[PDB]
This record gives sequence, structure tokens and C-alpha cells, in this order.
Amino acid sequence: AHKKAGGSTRNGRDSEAKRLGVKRFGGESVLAGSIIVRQRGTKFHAGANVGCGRDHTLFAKADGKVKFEVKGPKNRKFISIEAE
Amino acid sequence: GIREKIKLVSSAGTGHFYTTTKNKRTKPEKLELKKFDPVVRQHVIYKEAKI
Amino acid sequence: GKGKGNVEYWVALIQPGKVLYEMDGVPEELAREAFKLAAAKLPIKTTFVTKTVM
Amino acid sequence: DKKSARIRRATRARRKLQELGATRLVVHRTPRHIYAQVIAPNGSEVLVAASTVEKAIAEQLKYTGNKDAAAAVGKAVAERALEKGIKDVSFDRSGFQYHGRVQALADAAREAGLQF
Amino acid sequence: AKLHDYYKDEVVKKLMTEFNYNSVMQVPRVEKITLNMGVGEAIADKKLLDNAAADLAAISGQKPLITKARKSVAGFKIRQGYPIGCKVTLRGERMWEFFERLITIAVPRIRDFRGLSAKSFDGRGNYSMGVREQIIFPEIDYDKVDRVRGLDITITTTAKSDEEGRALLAAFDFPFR
RNA sequence: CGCGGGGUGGAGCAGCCUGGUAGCUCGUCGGGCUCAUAACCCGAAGAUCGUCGGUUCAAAUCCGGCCCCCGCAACCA
RNA sequence: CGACUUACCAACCCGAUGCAAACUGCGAAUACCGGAGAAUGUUAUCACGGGAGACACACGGCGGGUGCUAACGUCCGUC
RNA sequence: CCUCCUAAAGAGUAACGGAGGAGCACGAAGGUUGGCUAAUCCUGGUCGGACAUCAGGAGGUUAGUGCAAUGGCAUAAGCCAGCUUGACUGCGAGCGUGACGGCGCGAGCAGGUGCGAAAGCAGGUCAUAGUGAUCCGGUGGUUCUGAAUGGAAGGGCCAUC
RNA sequence: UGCCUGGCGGCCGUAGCGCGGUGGUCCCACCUGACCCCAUGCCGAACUCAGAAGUGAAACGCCGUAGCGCCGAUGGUAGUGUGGGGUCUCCCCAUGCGAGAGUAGGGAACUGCCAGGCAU
Ligand SMILES: [Mg+2]
Ligand SMILES: [Mg+2]
Ligand SMILES: [Mg+2]
Ligand SMILES: [Mg+2]
Ligand SMILES: [Mg+2]
Ligand SMILES: [Mg+2]
Ligand SMILES: [Mg+2]
Ligand SMILES: [Mg+2]
Ligand SMILES: [Mg+2]
Ligand SMILES: [Mg+2]
Ligand SMILES: [Mg+2]
Ligand SMILES: [Mg+2]
Ligand SMILES: [Mg+2]
Ligand SMILES: [Mg+2]
Ligand SMILES: [Mg+2]
Ligand SMILES: [Mg+2]
Ligand SMILES: [Mg+2]
Ligand SMILES: [Mg+2]
Ligand SMILES: [Mg+2]
Ligand SMILES: [Zn+2]
Repeated sequence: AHKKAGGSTRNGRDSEAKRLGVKRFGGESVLAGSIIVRQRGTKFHAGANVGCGRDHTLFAKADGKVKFEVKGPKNRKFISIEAE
Repeated sequence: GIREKIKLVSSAGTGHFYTTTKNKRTKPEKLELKKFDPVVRQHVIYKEAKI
Repeated sequence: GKGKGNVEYWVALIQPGKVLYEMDGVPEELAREAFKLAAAKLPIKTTFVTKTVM
Repeated sequence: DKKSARIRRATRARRKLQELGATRLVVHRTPRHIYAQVIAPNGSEVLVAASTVEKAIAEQLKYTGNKDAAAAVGKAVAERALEKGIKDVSFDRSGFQYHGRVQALADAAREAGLQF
Repeated sequence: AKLHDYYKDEVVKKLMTEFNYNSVMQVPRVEKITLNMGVGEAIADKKLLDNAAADLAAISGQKPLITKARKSVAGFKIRQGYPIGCKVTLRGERMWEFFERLITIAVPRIRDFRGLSAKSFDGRGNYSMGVREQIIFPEIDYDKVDRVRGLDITITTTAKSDEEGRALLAAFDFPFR
């Protein structure tokens, strides 16, 4: 009861945050090849003029303005590039 | 780890070689592939060799 | 320090209005006495409520 | 169901074409008739349509459900597309195995002039 | 196709008159006949499964499919993908041929045959019956039977209910009891 | 209290570190030799692995705790 | 070889109740990103270059972890 | 180093805070074309049962995803089969993310290939872990240099240990 | 123009499920038969081919049904930005935003293009 006892912990591990999430939001004007959203799995899908990379990163394939819309029978979320 | 490293040398006589990893024990048979050879700019047979 | 502690007891956070104990099949006055006896063992102010249609 | 399986089969190539923006020559094969349509990339406008169900095509055919009826209808749809200046389309087999009547229609259209 | 002709000419009439079906197409048919044998002993000697499949091929005139494990089971010491049975599906012409052969030859050769159960309709109209011995089929030569391979036979039918299914089967002079 | 281990027939130990199955000795039982016993000889059975819960198709084994048994440490003022 | 009950334990489903940081078929306020529009602000913005210091923080309010919903405790976010 | 929470609905965010994993695997588990759809339970059925294979139904993805957890996935990224080497060479608009070293995404262009009738897809795997800078050296190309000249030694550049 | 049917969509449950009924001139489906083209890790089941006797049985289409699923106000409540206040680990006031659930209720989709059939 003098000083203290002791006892190690088994946790204290974690990983570098990956900076996911929407980079360019709706209404923004992107250059071709701009990343619109980095994500894990197609949480967002590739609409018009939008390409999906291997890590499911959505990048604009044409110059223009971003546009999110709920589309399809599963009410999924599609990112499209309106021509500008 | 358990996989060793091998180089696939060109059979076109360029001396060019790709490199890759192979499981020696489970696939003892050598590995042959048609891979592009930049030196002769043609797809040619590449066969396995030690690194 | 040196980590978290060990679990010692389990509680149930109580917010005002939560109906803790319910009772049926007894007279109202005896229910009041029983609930008084029970509330005497709890660290929260209580009150006696009845059933209503809505 | 057979048609449910067919729709599930078709949907992938249909979506690929729909995003690519190709004018679509969609076929539809039944045990008796074989239909062909050419449809705008938006999907809601029927450019041309040739089918064995209609007299102009059927009256030159013995049976409307075989490779020769398919060749006739493919020839007709390709010529009407060339008269509308459609020129360049892409083939939507709608899940049907590209073989037999569907393939015969495709070759008839290709020789008549539709490019796919 | 003898029993197929018998079906289309007499069994259809019986069923129409009996169940008052409004459409002729409402009368039950025989969709398929599946002959299975679960060679659970293949896990020790794989060759046993090949020989059992040879016996089934002899019975059916039709090379069998080697059905494998759907999921690994340790209670029977089978891993996923281990072949543990062989099956054949018979339709149409060979359907009817095997069906007639069974009814009019193999069932009589059953040792101590008293009558097939009428309780083996799986609630819809499918008849599943178990044959203990492959010697009841003359297609198998007795003298080379290294081992008593059984099998089980499933007559799959377009009947909605067991009543209609068994009426259809009995109209084929099927030996119930 | 921390850290390293251990829990396996009736007793003492292996096995387990490389998940696909539990052995050795003594003991116990039955018979045999002996007038009888001991020793001895010949046969047999016996534990489902501390325990809970997971993982896995499969747990004595891997894992997490829990219970008990040893060992080291629990210091500087 | 062959069958009864109960004293009880209780799965699924149906209905009625609650709870959750590692639960969500719902879901704000704020904050954030982008665009346009006035006014205001000694360009308050960005780039480049010369010189630095600083990298021991403290308390208070709001949202929290840890602690005993203890500490002028400790570790965070934002003022 | 990877995953979830704390983390306060953009990003980021600490603790000797709460939970788990990695130091790989695969020549196919990659590419493409064609095809297919799960768990579980109930009913019937030779050995054979609670759990083996067969048939039907209910169910609805409660399955699967080579390995952790999350996010995904029916057009399947899940399961078979054919042919295969794009698990290519030189670049790369534009972005994202970092103090920096660096790391990631990437249409498109050139060459030459695979699959498909074709549109088209393919410069690895459903994604996020599977790893170490520099120096010093080793191996193979490269006549770039090669101390008087011609070579060579050595050094450089490219691939790689 | 009307109505039925087939195809391609729009949209993604006010659109799905259940239950009851109804349709075969046309369409569609079941169907008939496999030198064939093509095919099953066996099977003309499926894919495919040559057809058309029969039936709308199943499926599909349509119609009617509220038993569900679904949508859903007004009001109140919770939370909350800014500024204050309290016996302050929680609250209250002024002002701005204002749900979720639930209630009334709605609800058996609607709609474009082309083709065919019938009555015109
Ligand atoms: Mg930390
Ligand atoms: Mg939450
Ligand atoms: Mg410092
Ligand atoms: Mg500091
Ligand atoms: Mg500090
Ligand atoms: Mg600080
Ligand atoms: Mg503060
Ligand atoms: Mg909170
Ligand atoms: Mg605080
Ligand atoms: Mg302090
Ligand atoms: Mg301090
Ligand atoms: Mg955040
Ligand atoms: Mg925030
Ligand atoms: Mg893979
Ligand atoms: Mg793949
Ligand atoms: Mg993976
Ligand atoms: Mg010299
Ligand atoms: Mg040199
Ligand atoms: Mg509401
Ligand atoms: Zn006789």
C-alpha cells in the first residue's frame, strides 16, 4: 500500500487517418481528372463523365460541375458531371 | 516470405528480364509467359531464372 | 493511468419520469406502503403513479 | 423466371452501353417472332423498329421464328437505319446467347450496312 | 415411351374425369426422375465412388454427376469439395423407359416386397423411395456386386398436393399399399 | 499485486510449441503358480484433458477471461 | 423388445417495454466546401524573399476520454 | 503498418483510452467472355444420424468475400467454365495527401498483346495492412565517360539483389 | 381516336407483398421434336434449333380488394446556433432552426417513345 501496484495494457494501437470523404462538393466546378470523393467501397457511384478508380475513388472524367443525385431502384447516390 | 524471387529472362535474346515471386514448393514447374520486351518492342516468351 | 479499471458493478442511468417498478394485483394503500419501503432503498426521489388509458 | 434471368443477364451490357452513349440496336427473340429496335442513347426514343410481327416483313417469310426470318428482319432494320442515317450502332443482345437467330440477325444487319 | 403413350391416352382421361380439371394442361406430369446414391464411404476409398457411379451408369444408361460436399462437416469427416455421391436426372424418353423398367421389373425383384408406402410424398407430390439393393435391377450383374450399393429414387411431379400426386402415380399401376 | 508457467485415468508423468487421435509406470480388476500371502506370469478396463465462452467444418491443443497450485518480483527514499 | 407425465427450464414467432461509443430501416442545429449579390474593412488574401522567436502553457465556458459524473488532476476539440 | 470507437454529422485530433489484426498469399485466388446465385429451417427419402448426398418448399442474402474490422458488393466485387498473360514498355492532363522524404488516384497518348461477333474491358487481386531511406557493394545490359593515344580497370545510366 | 399486347425507358414501395377474379382472333407463355447449328462438370431441365396440335393450368398482364408493407401532415415534444440566468456533473429565459416517433389521413402508382391487334 506504500507506492503503487502496476499493470500493463494490451491496447494503444491505431492507424493513420486516410483523409477520405467528399473532396469537391455539389455545385463545384472541377477540372478533368479531379478527385470528387475518396471512399472505401462504392458508397458513391460513378455517374456521367465520372470514373471509379481501383480504390473506388471517383474522379471527374470531363470538365464541368459536380452533381449528386439519388438514382436507380436501390436509391443509391450517383455523382455526375454536368457539362461546363 | 515463403515465396522466393525469380527473374523471367527474355527468350528473344535481349537480356532484358522481368522479376517476380514464385512459390517453389507448391509449383516446382518452371514458369513461362508472353511478356512485352521493350528492347525488341515485341511480345516474346519469357522463361524463369534465378535472381 | 496504466490503463482503465475493472468492472465492479452495473448501473442503470435514470432520468426523470422513468417508471422504475410496477405492481399489480394488490390494494392501492398496500401498494403505496410497498413503494415507500422500496423507495427508501433508492438514491433518487420518487413518486406514486397510477395506470391511465393514455 | 426465365425473363427475370434474361433481364439480369442483359442489365450489365445495357448499363455499359447506356453510359457510353452508343445508339443501341436491341434485339428481342421469342419462339415465334424476333424483334429489333434501334434506340437513342437516352433510351426513351425509338429511332427505328423492324419486326416479323408486321405484314411488310412477314409476307416474305415462311415461318417468322427461324434463322431466315431473323436474317430478313435484320436486313430490314439495317436498311431503315441507313435510310435514317443511323450508320453506327452497338448491339444489345438482351441476354440472349449471341447465336442462332440473334447471330443471323446481327450478320444480316452487318452486311446490310449497320456498323457494330 | 410406352408409358408416355399410356399416360397421354388413358391417365390424362382418368385425371380429367376424376379431378374435374378445367384445362387439360392442369393434369400432373412427371417432371424428372432423380436416382441418387450417397457414397459416404468414398472419403476412405475414392475408388468406391467410381465403382458406385459405374453401377448407377449401368442402371440408368446415363453417366452420373459426382455430387460433392456443400459444406465441410466434421461429424462425417468431409471437407468442402470432397465428392460424396453420384446422381442422375432422367427426363422424357429415358424417363419413361426407366420408369417402366422400374415398375414392371425391378420392384417385383425386391426381396419381400409388400407394397410401396403412400406416405413418401413430400407434401407437394414428389415420390421418394429407397432401394436397398442394386441387385433388384437386372442391369447390374449379381456376381460382380462387390458391395450392396443402395440408391434412392425421386419422381418429381407437377402435382400441387400429395392427393393429386398419388392419384397420378396410382393411375400408372404404381404399387402402393 | 505485476511477470513466467501448471491443471491430462485412482497417483506420478508424457502428448500439446507444428489445431483431424490422448499414451507410460505404478495402481485396479480377472485368471494362473503357492497349503496361503508377497513377489512373479498371462489378459482387461479405466481419463473425453480445471472451468466458462469464443474461433474453426473440427479444440486437450488456438484465444480470451474465470478458479485453484507453484516460481520471480513487489524497489529508492 | 417396449411408454406416461408433470413440479419445472425454455428456443421460434406474436404482442407489449426499456438500453448501447465500437447498433441505424430515421435524423436536426451548427460547422465546412462551392456560387452569386450589395455594404464595410488603411489589402484585412495569396505568392516570393530578409530576420525571428516559439515547439514547458494555465484557467474559464461548451462537447468529451480517463478519475470517484474526486482534484487548482490528466489528456483532447472549439472559443 | 491496417480496421472500428473516443472524434463533438467535411478533413484532422491525445492519453500507460476501449477492441481487434499485419511483417503475407495467388501463375492463379489476375484479364476477358459466357453462365450461375447464398445461410438456415421444414417435409420426403437405402446404409445415413442433429449435421454427408437426393427432391420439394419457406426464406431472403440473416450467406460469401484467401486472412482482422469497417465501407461495399444482384450490373454482382460472391460461384463455375473456355481462352489466356494488361501481374505489359515509354509517358501522363488533372487531382488528393503530406513539414519534407515520400505516398496514392488517374482519363488520355504511343507501341505491342489477351479475351469478345462487337461495343468494350485489361498496365494485377472488392478497397484499406503485408514493410524500410541513404551509403557500401553484387549480378546483367549500356561502348555514356574512360586523366598521352588505343583498349581495359573503374565510374555513370537502365533493370535488379 | 378508344381499348389490349410486346419492346425500350422515365421514376424507385401512394409504385412492393398477400388475397379474389379475369385473358388467348393478335401478342406472350406454357407446348411438340431433336441429322442438325448449339448444349448439359449427367439430363433438349436451362441455352439452342425446326415448328406449330392444344391450354391459359402455371407464369405474366389487367381488374377488385386496407390484411400488411409504404407515404404522412397540423400540433406538441426532444435537440440546438447566438445572448443572458440558476439551488450548475443538469437546467431556465429571449430569439432563430426544429426533428424522430406517433395521430388524422392517403394509399392497390403514374408516365413517354415505337410496333402489332381489334373496334373504328
Ligand atoms: Mg494513441
Ligand atoms: Mg451512435
Ligand atoms: Mg520539445
Ligand atoms: Mg509540448
Ligand atoms: Mg503538457
Ligand atoms: Mg494543451
Ligand atoms: Mg478548454
Ligand atoms: Mg455525447
Ligand atoms: Mg470538462
Ligand atoms: Mg491543470
Ligand atoms: Mg500538469
Ligand atoms: Mg470526423
Ligand atoms: Mg465536426
Ligand atoms: Mg480474387
Ligand atoms: Mg474476378
Ligand atoms: Mg481483400
Ligand atoms: Mg587512356
Ligand atoms: Mg566499363
Ligand atoms: Mg415527422
Ligand atoms: Zn411375370
